[PDB]
Parts: sequence; structure tokens; C-alpha cells
Amino acid sequence: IPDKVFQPKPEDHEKYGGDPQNPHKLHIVTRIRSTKRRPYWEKDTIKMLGLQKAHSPQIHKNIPSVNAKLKVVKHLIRIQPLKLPQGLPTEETMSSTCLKSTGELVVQWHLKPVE
Amino acid sequence: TYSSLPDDYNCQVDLALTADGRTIVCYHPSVDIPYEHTKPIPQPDETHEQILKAKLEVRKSKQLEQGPMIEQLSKVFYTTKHRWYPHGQYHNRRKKLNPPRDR
Amino acid sequence: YPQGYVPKTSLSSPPWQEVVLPDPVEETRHHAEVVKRVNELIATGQYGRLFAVVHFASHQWKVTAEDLILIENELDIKCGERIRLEKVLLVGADNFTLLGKPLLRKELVRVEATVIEKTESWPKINMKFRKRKNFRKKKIIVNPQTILRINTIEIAPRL
Amino acid sequence: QSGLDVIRIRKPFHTDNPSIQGQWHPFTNKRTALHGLRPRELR
Amino acid sequence: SSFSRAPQQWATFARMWYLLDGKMQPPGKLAVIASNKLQGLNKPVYHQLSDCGDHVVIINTRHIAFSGNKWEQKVYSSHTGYPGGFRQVTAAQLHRKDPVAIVKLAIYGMLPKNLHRRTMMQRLHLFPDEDIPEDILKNLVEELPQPRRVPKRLDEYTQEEIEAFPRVWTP
RNA sequence: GUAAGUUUAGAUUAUAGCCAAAAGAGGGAGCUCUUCUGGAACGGAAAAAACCUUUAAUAGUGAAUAAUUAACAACA
Repeated sequence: IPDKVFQPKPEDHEKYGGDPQNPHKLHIVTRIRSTKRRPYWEKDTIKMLGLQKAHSPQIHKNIPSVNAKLKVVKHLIRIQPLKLPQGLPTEETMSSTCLKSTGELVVQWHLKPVE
Repeated sequence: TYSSLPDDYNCQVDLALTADGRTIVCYHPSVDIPYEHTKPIPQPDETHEQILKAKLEVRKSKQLEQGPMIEQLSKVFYTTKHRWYPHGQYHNRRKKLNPPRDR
Repeated sequence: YPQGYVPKTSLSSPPWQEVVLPDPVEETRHHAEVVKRVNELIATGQYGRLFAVVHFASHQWKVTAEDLILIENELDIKCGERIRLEKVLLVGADNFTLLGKPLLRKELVRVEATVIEKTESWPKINMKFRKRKNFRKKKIIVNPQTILRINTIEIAPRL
Repeated sequence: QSGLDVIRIRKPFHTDNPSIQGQWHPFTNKRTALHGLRPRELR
Repeated sequence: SSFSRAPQQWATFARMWYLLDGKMQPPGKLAVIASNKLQGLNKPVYHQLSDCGDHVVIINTRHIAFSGNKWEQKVYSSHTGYPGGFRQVTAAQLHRKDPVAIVKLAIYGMLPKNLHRRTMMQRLHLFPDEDIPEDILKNLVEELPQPRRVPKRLDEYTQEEIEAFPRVWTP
């Protein structure tokens, strides 16, 4: 596959809402398919990545080695950029953290409807 | 005419969000049929048991044979003759003596 | 006929018919008027039997006076002790009902029930399919159980 | 445990007043006619 | 509410009689509706073992309309069970022999392939013409709107409609 | 990214598939072979060892989803 596939365009950035500068640090990956009937190399990568259970949240760094590994298993995973509206959680708030489906990890859970 | 469904058959439906907006309140007072839209009791001045006996009339050869009797029974209830036929002792004994009944 | 005029026909208009919703300002007045009557109804206690829908464990239980509910698990609560269910989404009255979004406020509705018995489940047979099944490859399931009796359902005019 | 027999329970819920607003019957939601005229009645 | 147990059971489990008009109506669309009414699927508490089917009365079956050329293209096949007992008849021929046969066959095929189908057919009443026994009318509870809206003919069109309709071109 | 690996000593058992799908070679149909890849539902493709969706198995009168036999005459 040509490298142009992984070279983004200005329109692509708008569609996916990703800024070319300050790229997202952490990837959110969940397995949505089975590795049965797949070649051994595909099976090995999934086990190494820890995505044994489907729909299992995993925190991984957006680094070339992880990026290379994720590309191999791209079709079996969903990639979402992590967002920290309130910043990194503190030690005291480590028990109050909650990750939303939108990709935002709130450090304080107030048990109030967003509405 | 705020209600989106007709209120004339079952009950008047009054839909209203609460002031806080946390609750949806439905008020459903029942509606009675108008007097003008009802029929009077039969003015002319017989028990259903008598009618049932009359329907299964005994006319030919005094009591009719089993087949005609089943056919007469089948016609009244719009059922098949197969339903009326009895069953053997084996299954009859198997029937539960004390079936449970709730509500 | 004016420019770009299309008379209504079978294919000019969709099978469905467009409707116009009522204006909001007057509609909001209708909302308050119904609420005011309802608050008086709750205050006047013009209701008898009530039914409430309560979500417990992974199940939703419609509840009424004298109802008996069986929970297929232990609760750790002694028998004869009254307990309050905290998750109620709907409560019904003779001529009116309240619907949570998705739950009502705790102040409006309070529901209490009592634990009657702690029990287990009658044996359940489990047998996996395999060649040469044999008769001794059998397992029984006697998972725990508990019994609850509904005691009271309470509402107040706190609209 | 209670003396109650331990066998399969068909329904986990027991209520003596299942209905509050009335049980549905065919005449429910059926619109009436003036004078209670039955269908096809010329009158 | 507040009714006695037995009367409440009687009313809820009671069977209703329905009237259907087949004039210029496709039997297939009617059959689908008829199956719903006959089987008792029109009730909110429908159950497979509750025998909640309802009586259906169909009239004007002689005047039914078939879309396309189904009159000449649809062939019904039956076998007597003896050698050479294979019979194939077109829809038009079947209607000529019996106006009600086509409607009954379609309903029977649409109905579930179970023992209850035979009982349901007993509850079904098919009349070639508008004539009905009076007692059936007393039994009849409601009539159902025709599934298909009948288009109007040129003569049926009102004079006012003709004036409203514009002349697209001038001859 | 991840947790096994090398050496020393003792010791056997297994060493015959099936079908699908790729790459070749005989060939010209199709076959006949050699090489690589995958499979063994309780779901689906009609019934369907071999194809598709499917990480194990537990009770519950809950919930969101995957594959999923159907599809909509011609002339400038």
C-alpha cells in the first residue's frame, strides 16, 4: 500500500477534527472482531497488544512502534484520540475518574446529568 | 388540542412537562359514552341454556347418532369434528389431578 | 398560475401530510395549568391503588400494594427488615401518572419493602453435548434466592 | 428457609390486584355512533 | 376495572365479527389483513394457545381486482393423487368456475401451516355478493375500510374538477 | 510491544488426515500432483464436518450488537 494513504490532507483533518500540530498522544483501541480463521501473524499481534477481549478499552501511546503495530491490526480495531478537557487526574481524584464514549476522561464525577 | 392522540374513545390525555422539566405528567380521566350514542334496552318483553338446548335439537331417530351429534356440535361452535372425539384411558389417567391456579 | 407553481397531485405531495405544531408560548401556559391541577390532585390525595416501576439488579419490577417479588440472589439483609428501593422510574395513580427522565426525584417518590425469606433455587440440570455422553456427566445449579414483600409507596406534592 | 416447598416457580411475582385502570377488552378504543347504531343499520 | 373475574374473562376472551368488502380490492392485500383478523393478531394480548381468532366476513368477492395480468398469468396447481391427476388452472378460469375459490385459496396459503388453520377457515365467511344473513349482521361488530383506495373513472370525475384541471396544451 | 528462552541429564508418545482458498508444475476440458494459508456453532448461508459472524462457561420473565437468498424491451 502506498504511503500516501497515511499522509493526511487538509480536508481529512477537518473531517476527523485532528490538528496537524500538537498531535494526540494516546490511542483508544477496542477489538470488534474475532481472530479465528486469520493468519498466525495477525493472531500474534492481537495477543501482544492485549486486545484478547472484544470491546476492551486499552491505553496506548501514539509512537511509531505502536503506530506500526496498530497499522497491522487496523481493520480489527477502532482508533479514537484521547481528550483531557480537565487535564491529567490527580492522586486524590484517581478514584473519581470516568472515561466517556466521546473520548473525554473527566477527573471529577459529580453524579449530575449532563442534560 | 395539545394532546397528539384523540381523547374521545378511551380517556382524555393531558400531557405536561413539569416546571423543573425532570418529569412528564399524564392526566387520564376516563370518558363515558354519550347517552345519545347508546342504544336502549330491548323494549319487547328466555335463558341461554334453553337456546343452547334448542340449537342442539333432537329431531331424527330420537337421539341422533354420534357422528351427526358431533357434526351438530361442530356446526354450533364452528369447530372440527376431530376435536369432539374421545381419548383412550392411557392419556386420561395421565392428566394432572391438581393443576395450580394463580390469579 | 405563478412561476414554479405545482398543483397538488398523487406524486406532487408525499403520502404523509405535513402538520403544524402549536405555538410554544401558549403551549407553555398549558404545561403550567396541567401541573397546577396535578399538584392539587396530589395534595388532595385523590388516588387509591398505585403502581410503581422500580429497577432492581438487572431487572425492572412493576410494583403494587401486597406484591411479592423474588430476587434470585442473596441480599445480606435479615428477614423482616424494611428496605427502601432507590431506583423508581414510573409511578401511577387513579387518573394521573409520573414519568422519570429517566428517573424521578428522590423527594417525590419513596418506596419501601421488607425481606421475607432467604432461599435457594430448585436444582437445575446442566449437561454439555459430547460424543459418548455417559450418565455421570451431570451438574446441578442451586443458586441462592431471596423473597421481598412490598410494604408502602409514598408520594408528596413536591412539583 | 421456610417450610414452603422447593420446586420450580412459574411466576416470580404475586399480586392480588394486577389491574388498576381496568383490563383491556375488545370494546376498548372502539368509537361509538349516534343512537348506538350497529354497522350497516339503515334505521 | 372493578368488574367481576368471570365477566372480565368472558369479555377479554370474546370473539369479534368483522365485515370486509372485496369489490375492486386485491385479494392479496385483503388476505394479509384477513389473516391478522382471523388468527386474532389484532388483539394486544394475542397468544398462540389462547384461540383468540375472530370471525371475518368477506363480500363482493366476485368483483375483486388483480394487478397486472395476474388474471391470465397466475395458475393454480392441484393434484388429485391419481396417475395423471395433475391439474393446472389459470386465475381467470378459476374465478369463472367459482368467484370465492380464489379468495379462500389465498387466505388458506397465507394462514399458518398448522392444525389451527382448519378451525380458522370455519370462522371465515365468504360471500360472492353483498347478500348476508341478518343474524350475521347482528353478530358483526365492525366493518373494516377497504385496503386499496379505488381510483375514479373519467365519468366519476366531477364537473368542477374538470374546470379546475388546466389544459396543458391546445389542440 | 511483551515473558519466556539457552544449556545439561532422563524419557517416551505422535510421525496416515478431510475440505476450503492461494502459488506452481504436468494439461488444453477438467483433472493429477508439489508448496503456502484456514477451518471443526449451540448463529447464518434451506437441511449444510471443511464457507461467513463468533474468545471460555454460570443463573436471571434484562440490554446493545455481528454474520445473515435474495435482486429490481433500447436510440439517438
